[PDB]
Amino acid sequence: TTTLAFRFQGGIIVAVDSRATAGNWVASQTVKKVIEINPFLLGTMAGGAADCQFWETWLGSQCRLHELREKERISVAAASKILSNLVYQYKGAGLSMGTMICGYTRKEGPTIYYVDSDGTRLKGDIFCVGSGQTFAYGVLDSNYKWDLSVEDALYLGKRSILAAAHRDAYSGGSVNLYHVTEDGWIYHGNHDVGELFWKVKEEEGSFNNVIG
Amino acid sequence: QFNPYGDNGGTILGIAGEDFAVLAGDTRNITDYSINSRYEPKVFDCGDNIVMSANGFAADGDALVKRFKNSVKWYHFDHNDKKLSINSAARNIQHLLYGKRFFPYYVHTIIAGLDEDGKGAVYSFDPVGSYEREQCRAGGAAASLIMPFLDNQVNFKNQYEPGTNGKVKKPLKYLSVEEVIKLVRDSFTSATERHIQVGDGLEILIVTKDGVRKEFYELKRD
Amino acid sequence: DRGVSTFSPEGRLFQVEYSLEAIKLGSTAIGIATKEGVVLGVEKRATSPLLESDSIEKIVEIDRHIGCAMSGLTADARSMIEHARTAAVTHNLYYDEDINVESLTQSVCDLALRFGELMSRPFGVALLIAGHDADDGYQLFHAEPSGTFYRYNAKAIGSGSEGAQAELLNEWHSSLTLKEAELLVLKILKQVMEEKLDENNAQLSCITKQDGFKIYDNEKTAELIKELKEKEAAE
Amino acid sequence: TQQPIVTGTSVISMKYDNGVIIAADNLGSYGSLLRFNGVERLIPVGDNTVVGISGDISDMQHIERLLKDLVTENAYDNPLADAEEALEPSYIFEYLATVMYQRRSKMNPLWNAIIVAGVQSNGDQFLRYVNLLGVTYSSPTLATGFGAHMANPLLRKVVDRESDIPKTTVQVAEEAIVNAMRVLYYRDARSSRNFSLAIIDKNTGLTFKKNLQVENMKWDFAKDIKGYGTQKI
Amino acid sequence: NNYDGDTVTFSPTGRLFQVEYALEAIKQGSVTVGLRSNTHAVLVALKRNADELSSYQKKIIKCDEHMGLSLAGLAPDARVLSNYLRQQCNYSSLVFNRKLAVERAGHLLCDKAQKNTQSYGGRPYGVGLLIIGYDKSGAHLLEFQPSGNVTELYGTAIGARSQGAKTYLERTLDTFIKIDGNPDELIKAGVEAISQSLRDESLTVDNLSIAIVGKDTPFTIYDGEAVAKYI
Amino acid sequence: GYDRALSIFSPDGHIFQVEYALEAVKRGTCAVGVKGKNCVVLGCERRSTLKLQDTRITPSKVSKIDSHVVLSFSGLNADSRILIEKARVEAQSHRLTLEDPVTVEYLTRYVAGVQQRYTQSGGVRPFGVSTLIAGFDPRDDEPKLYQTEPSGIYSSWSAQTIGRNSKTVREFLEKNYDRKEPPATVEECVKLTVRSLLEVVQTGAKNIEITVVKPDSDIVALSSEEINQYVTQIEQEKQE
Amino acid sequence: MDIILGIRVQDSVILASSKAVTRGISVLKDSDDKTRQLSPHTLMSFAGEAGDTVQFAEYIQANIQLYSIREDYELSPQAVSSFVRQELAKSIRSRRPYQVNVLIGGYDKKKNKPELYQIDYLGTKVELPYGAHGYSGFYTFSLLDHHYRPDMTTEEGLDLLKLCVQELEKRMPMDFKGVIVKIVDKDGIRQVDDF
Amino acid sequence: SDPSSINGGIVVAMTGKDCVAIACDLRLGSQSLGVSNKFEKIFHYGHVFLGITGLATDVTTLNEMFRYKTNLYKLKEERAIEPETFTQLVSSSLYERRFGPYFVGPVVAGINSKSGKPFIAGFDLIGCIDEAKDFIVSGTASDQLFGMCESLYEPNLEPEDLFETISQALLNAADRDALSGWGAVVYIIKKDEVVKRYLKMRQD
Amino acid sequence: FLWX
Amino acid sequence: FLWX
Amino acid sequence: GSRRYDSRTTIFSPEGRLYQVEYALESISHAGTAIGIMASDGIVLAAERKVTSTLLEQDTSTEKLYKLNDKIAVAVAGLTADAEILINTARIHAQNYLKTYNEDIPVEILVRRLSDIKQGYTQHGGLRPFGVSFIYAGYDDRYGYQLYTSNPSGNYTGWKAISVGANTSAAQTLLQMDYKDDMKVDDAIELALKTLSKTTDSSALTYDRLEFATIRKGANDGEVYQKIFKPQEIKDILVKTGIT
Ligand SMILES: [Mg+2]
Ligand SMILES: [Mg+2]
Ligand SMILES: [Mg+2]
Repeated sequence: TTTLAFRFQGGIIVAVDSRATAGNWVASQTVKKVIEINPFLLGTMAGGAADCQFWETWLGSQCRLHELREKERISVAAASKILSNLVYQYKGAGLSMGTMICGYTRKEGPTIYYVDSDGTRLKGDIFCVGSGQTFAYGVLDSNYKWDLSVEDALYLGKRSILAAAHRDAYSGGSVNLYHVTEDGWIYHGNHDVGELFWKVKEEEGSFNNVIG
Repeated sequence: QFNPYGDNGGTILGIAGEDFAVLAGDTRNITDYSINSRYEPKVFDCGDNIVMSANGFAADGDALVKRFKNSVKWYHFDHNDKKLSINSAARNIQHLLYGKRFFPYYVHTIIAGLDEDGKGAVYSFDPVGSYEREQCRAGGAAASLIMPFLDNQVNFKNQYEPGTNGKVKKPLKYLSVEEVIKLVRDSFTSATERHIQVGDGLEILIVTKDGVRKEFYELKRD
Repeated sequence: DRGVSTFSPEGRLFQVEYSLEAIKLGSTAIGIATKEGVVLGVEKRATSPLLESDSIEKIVEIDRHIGCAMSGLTADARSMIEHARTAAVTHNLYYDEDINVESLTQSVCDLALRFGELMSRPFGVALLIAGHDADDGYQLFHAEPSGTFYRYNAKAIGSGSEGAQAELLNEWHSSLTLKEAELLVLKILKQVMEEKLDENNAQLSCITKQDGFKIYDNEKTAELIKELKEKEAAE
Repeated sequence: TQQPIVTGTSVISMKYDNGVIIAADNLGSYGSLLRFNGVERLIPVGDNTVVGISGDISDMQHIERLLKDLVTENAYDNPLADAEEALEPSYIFEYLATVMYQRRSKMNPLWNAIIVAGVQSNGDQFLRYVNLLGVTYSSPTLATGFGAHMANPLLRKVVDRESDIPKTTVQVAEEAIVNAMRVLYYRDARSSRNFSLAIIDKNTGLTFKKNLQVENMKWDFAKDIKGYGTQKI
Repeated sequence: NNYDGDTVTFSPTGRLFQVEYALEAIKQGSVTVGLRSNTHAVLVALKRNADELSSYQKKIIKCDEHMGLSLAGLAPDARVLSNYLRQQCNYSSLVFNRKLAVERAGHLLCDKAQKNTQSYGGRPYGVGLLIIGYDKSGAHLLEFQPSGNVTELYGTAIGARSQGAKTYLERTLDTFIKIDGNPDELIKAGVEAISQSLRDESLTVDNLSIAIVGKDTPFTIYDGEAVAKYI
Repeated sequence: GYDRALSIFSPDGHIFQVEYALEAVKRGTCAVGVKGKNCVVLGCERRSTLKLQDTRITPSKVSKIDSHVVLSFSGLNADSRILIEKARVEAQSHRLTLEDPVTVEYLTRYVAGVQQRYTQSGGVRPFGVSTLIAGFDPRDDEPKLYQTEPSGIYSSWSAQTIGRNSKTVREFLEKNYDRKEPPATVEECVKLTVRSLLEVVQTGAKNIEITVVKPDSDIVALSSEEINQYVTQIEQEKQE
Repeated sequence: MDIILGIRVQDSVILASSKAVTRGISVLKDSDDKTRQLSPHTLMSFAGEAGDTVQFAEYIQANIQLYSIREDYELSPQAVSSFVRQELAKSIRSRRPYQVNVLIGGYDKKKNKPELYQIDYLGTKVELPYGAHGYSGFYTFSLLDHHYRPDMTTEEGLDLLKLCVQELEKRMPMDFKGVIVKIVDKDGIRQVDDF
Repeated sequence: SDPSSINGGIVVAMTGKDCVAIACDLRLGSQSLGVSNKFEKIFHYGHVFLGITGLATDVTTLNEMFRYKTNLYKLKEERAIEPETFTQLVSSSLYERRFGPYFVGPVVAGINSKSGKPFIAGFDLIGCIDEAKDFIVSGTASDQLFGMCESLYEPNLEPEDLFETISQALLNAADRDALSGWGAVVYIIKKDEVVKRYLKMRQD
Repeated sequence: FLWX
Repeated sequence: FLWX
Repeated sequence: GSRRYDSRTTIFSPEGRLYQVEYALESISHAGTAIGIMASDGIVLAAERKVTSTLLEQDTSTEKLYKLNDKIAVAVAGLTADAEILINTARIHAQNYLKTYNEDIPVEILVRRLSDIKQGYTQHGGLRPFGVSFIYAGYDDRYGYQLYTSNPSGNYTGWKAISVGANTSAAQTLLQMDYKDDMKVDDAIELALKTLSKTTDSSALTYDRLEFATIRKGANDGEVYQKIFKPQEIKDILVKTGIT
């Protein structure tokens, strides 16, 4: 898998692939690796499909109980720490999760938290998680600036997944785009790599390694 | 040392139409190179227009189907005979499967039926409860043989409109119950030829708003 | 003394019958169910004028589709609400759907009798559980510490309940609009309340399929109180 | 986690038009040592069911006690214990099937393969298999151990599918079973000549046959086998 | 008097007053009637409302496809005992692939109620139950009392003014027992029976609750417009 | 374990053990809370039948739960220590999981929850304690004053008093406190608090404790001389 | 996690901690602060197993903060180190031990003395003039043996620390993305922003 | 990963005429890396001295544990614990953890205040008592110490002579072990005075 | 076991 | 440990 | 059941008092008087033994004054057996703190924990409270010399001079009369004995009926010494002040 989330002037951009594998067998190319916990909170999935899907759905329940009890939307910090404290209780049992908790609140602003199953919890501006993270980093880091427009940021996020989708054997299918603002998350569509690659190759003039 | 798991072979296949869904499975049960039964059904009517199959290790398969059937019964008791929606069933099965995350059910689970809009639905699960709604899913021993054929014939993958220079894709469309059963029968005859654990018989359970109908077809017995 | 789970010669549980006396001493709470929604209204009853009345929370959200009003020893309700909220969210996690208002009420009522020699005494609080589901539409339930619950078209609980219930008997019909129900709760509250009714000592809420459960602002309730008084003078 | 010590070999069985036949040799092996020669591995439950057990004999003797206890418990506060509320083969099987799977799931299995042969109250033939893994299957013919490899092929020539059951008589079916037991004596190194056979018929009821022997054996052709290739004397 | 403090104390005449007070809660409860033929068993229950704004307390609970009861007294206790029956019926199915005998159902309720009458701290169940079912020995009707006494009957009634219906069924015994392969006629006999226990009030559409189980009939409950046929 | 239901209902619908716990609060030394425009002040009575005390080491009546929240009480001193300890632990536990200090409302709701649990738990009597919990929410300048009582009910107060002769000082605050215009400054808020205690106390010597809480964890306790200046000023204005 | 250094000088303790957080063949972050303030005059740096490090650090921080509120009093650096050691000493014979190594730099206000404590995951405590954890020690200890003097100023201590970081950047295989430096003295804890 | 030889170190105890001596090195390392040259392995609870070699976390833990136990002993008995009694307490405490032991080689030394008899004892890791007239050795250079003590030692040495014998025994043993040395401490213990000397030894 |  |  | 025989030790009176705490205090009021006096350079603990017999072994006896650690002592008033339970708990709590922090326990922390144990017996468990009052005399490097008292209620307070047990009303009036803040230990010793001498129910105060202890910094340079007085030392101090 390949998931990236980065912070910029216009908020947060979240891009994921859609490929699920069982070894060298491609199980599915139509998997939702982004979970919509609430209108201002997004969760990304990498590693074990069952582990990520089960516990990030459970995280959504805990965030709902927080706003019922406290009459206030949970902070990205608190939400990320509920998940990180949960997986830490299971440390050594063999959970497999690479996770990014992305969202906006008034007190925090736009925030991204990396949370993995060996209990690591990191705040940061850029994260790439999954088998194809290094391929995504390569394109993202070399083109990243804070002053990117919402249009350019969305494209770079999309192009960084495509880059990994191409080179990483265990990444591909389609790109799912999200943009997180002060007003909440906005879905920017599903993009099949089948059509997106040739469209990008032609328009951008990149991917000269491939027989055109 | 005692190995609690075994492989009972066989293969299953779920396809979703517009106003129907099919869940098919071969009736062969095996261990190693021996045939246990030529007719041992593993596609079950669970009530509320949900059909379910848990292919792989038959013991874990039967245990799961038994537990879900029981889950449906108690849903009726606890919620004033309310009909369990296919999406609600799917989430319930995730919790059943993931409950044994550290001693898993060694099965690939597929359920079929109608969603709350009356449209055909298929849900497929890994052994520890990761699940996803699809138009199309093959499961079990011959999944690797059947699935790429379904990609080509159901979802029309890699097929382009003739003379469009491979620019316009073949358009997606719902298949008739007649056209779907043709693909199921051809999927299973093909699987039977090239996989030793598949054959004997094919049992299809078709789900419409009218209820659950069955169809049976012979397969090669070698 | 005597056992907590003892039967009286008449065949009632002493501790359950004594908790019902506690609920009669509690502040008034009124619920009215219509085809446009369910209205919940309560008497706040501040013990002193220094007490900030907006901190009196006697109407409570369980889920987006289920609200709750309370009367009696309101401290006892905190764990009942906590259970209801967990039940509602837990059901959504297991079944990917909203939980039936009746199933939620039944879950709360299972706590009621889990007392003896489990907790030491029954709850000293009655709940009006109002909600909506796709199956049975708009519903109002009265949950007692006996573990029994009835569905009601309208129901009053607390000190002014027997007087208010007799009033609700005459006024309620199956064609009440939400706006008519709002005024009816305000009207009957003003009748049975000791102090004069205003937006600071009385609170309105409602649950509608579209907007879910909403506690009304003091500004919104004040306009309905002013609308109510004008309509009563108008004939 | 066990290892079987004293073991019983193949249990073989098939359906016929009116009922079921089941058979199993009377040997308790101790590895390669043929230790015990008086072991009954067919255990009748009431007058309508026989449970054939292969694998560990200590675990078999435990299952004997469970079935014996099940009959006692069923009779408690049951005026119809010998009529409408008598134990069915389907009840006895499902109980064992539950136990076998619970034990495997606790990583402490009953090291057995079990075939429950019987006739239901409505006259239907019951034949179903369960083993140490809790795996269950039904078939016109069922066999455990070497029986699955050598008996089934011979029994399936008689009853190949469901439609062949009404066409198969108890004479034909019993003959096929007795032939299969002989083949198993030729080719199974942990089998004995002595065996028990049980017929559960919907008309004549339970017929239990003890101290049967494999006979009409072909050995004469052995005299003409000299060396392994080139030897003539 | 001095011997009604708890269930663990006998009176000088050998009575358990706490059990007798629990029995009293049933008499205060709303009337419910049970009766059976050879093919079908029927429950008829008069439901009670708090007032005209309230719903009518549901008296009939399903336990399995082939079994269910009606209640009179503490409804929460009926929920506990019905839930226990559902589990015992369900255990019989999963483990033995066997529908639980209506007689065993009774024996299990009897033994559960008894344990609450011999131990300090606990209290007797404050509800009576009428269990109907169709098993391998045909139709059955049971009367459960929270003393632990379970009784198999052709017909009976429990609750307030139950003596009226019980006298009627005692007269009608020979007639209604032979209503075989006719659901509607057996229900009519049950509805006519419960009518003998009415005072001032009559059977309305949201007042009457009927349940039936039989040879080719799963346990099914009829409420609202479905029972309008029988008024 | 000891199981007895000590807190139970009486025929008239009262829980006497909860009502007798309130009588213990009524016996306790007076405690008053007054919240101004940009501060809360906690005043506390100290009975003067105890001379030869060591005021350095004697437990102070006002306790810090966190750096931004304080808790005063009236009733059984030994009982108060158990509530304060639990609250202080819950304050650190909240910082550890939510990465944010407790709100005054949340800390109050917790303490009130603990008091409630002891009114329907077997083998335990209710807390013979009512609390005033005051402070400022993180990154907030709105003053917060809450009251809890043995029953477990809690609520927000513009100003409130608890303990012995609390009805007299509540009478005073009810006519002297304006909702429309709370004490604008720290001096005004402290003076109104001291005035309210001087209706009940006896002498304004070592009988009055005053603690001032301000936004962003700014809590300080006034000394004898500082408080004595307010007592001297109020008495001179009174003679009119 | 990897590099954590500590130098006790005349009037202060200086803790340097690497900023790199590496997992696999990816440096995920280059600005990580591997330290928690336990009390106003006590700082603890930590390095070891992923998850365990922060979980242990924050758990200690919560307990010291609780003590500070309860007694309205700051625990001595000696007292805090003894508490932390006992927690690790318990941990090592647990089902799953904390694999966390720590330095505790503190200023004792009663003694008017800086104190540096080096505690490994076994619960092995030592007071040192200078300490290090992991491979860092194999370079820094011999360097500090030579250049360190006990009467140095904070500015001299920082120059001595620069000499350690330069040697590590030259000879260490892995890129640890520089260090965050913090000074503990009579006035409390402050961070050097330009290093 | 051998707990007894990670940190390294040695203790030796000897008996003289109306006196006992106990001595230890000062090294604490992590295998090859020397970490501390101040880590003392000899503690005392009243007039009873305890040396502990082995895993340093257990050396610290046991010191804290025996301080705890001797403190409660003194409050209840209203007298200081004697060497013979303390020896039994150490043995009990170690064997309490029989199937999860402290990786230590403790050595008790002291003079009985009542009888005036010099007493020394050694223990294994599971708590077995090794009582000796002459000397006890413990640590990573125990072989070396056994060789030095067995040759150098003679009975009824005067405190000043006993000091030279135990000091030369420790120093020469420590110089033939990689994980021992880095400084040494010698306690000379008479009936009612105790002298503590730091030795000058090679620092490699 | 599905991977991501 | 020790042995005899 | 057993409900019939339950005293209900942990309930409120209608007035809001704890019956069993009040009655335990009534019990302690008949116990031998114990006095604590805190001076600027030490603390005195004095205690009157309960009506002594002439054949009681006086030298190897401990009724009133117990040692908790090297820096803290207590004077007891009430059931000796009850006190010894709480003392053994206190002694352990002190060693637990030393083991954890490698520092001697501050006096107030030890007093709070012992007082918290007593509080427990008044709120839950359905057991009788400990019929014991303590006078804690101790020193730590934070507050220096400290006197406390705890009682069955689990309430504790700090004092300059205090009495517990019999005739506290009379004793507290005499202490309040003759105490002052700049007092020395030797003066406090004299006050303690003069107070017991007047408030005693006996004919005349003698050495055999007294337990006496001082916590001075009278050791050599910045360290605290506990002195539990021997019979002969009490006899000498009683003659020196001129009571016998
Ligand atoms: Mg084939
Ligand atoms: Mg170390
Ligand atoms: Mg060297």
